[PDB]
Amino acid sequence: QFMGIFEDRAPVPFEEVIDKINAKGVCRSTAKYVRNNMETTAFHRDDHET
Amino acid sequence: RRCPTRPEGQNYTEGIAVVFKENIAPYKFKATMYYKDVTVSQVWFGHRYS
Repeated sequence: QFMGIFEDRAPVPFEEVIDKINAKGVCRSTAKYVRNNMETTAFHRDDHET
Repeated sequence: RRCPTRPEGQNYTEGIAVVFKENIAPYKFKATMYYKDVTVSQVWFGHRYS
């Protein structure tokens, strides 16, 4: 049973839009952003950055 | 031949008028909202990230 599903929309930083998405066509598997005055990081599948 | 003359002519009643249309604008007033944002955040502190 789901006891909770926190869904959020994080921005993609400038250094990822240009260096990753626009340059290589890829996106990082980690979302590092600022939410509620706090540095929050999320790892996809709780795995390493890819 | 006995042909008719000019018609009688319209009798006009000079006056003043105010023309009302159906009211469609909503009734507007000033209200005040008192509330409290209660934000409870659950943070998991990893080795190097939160």
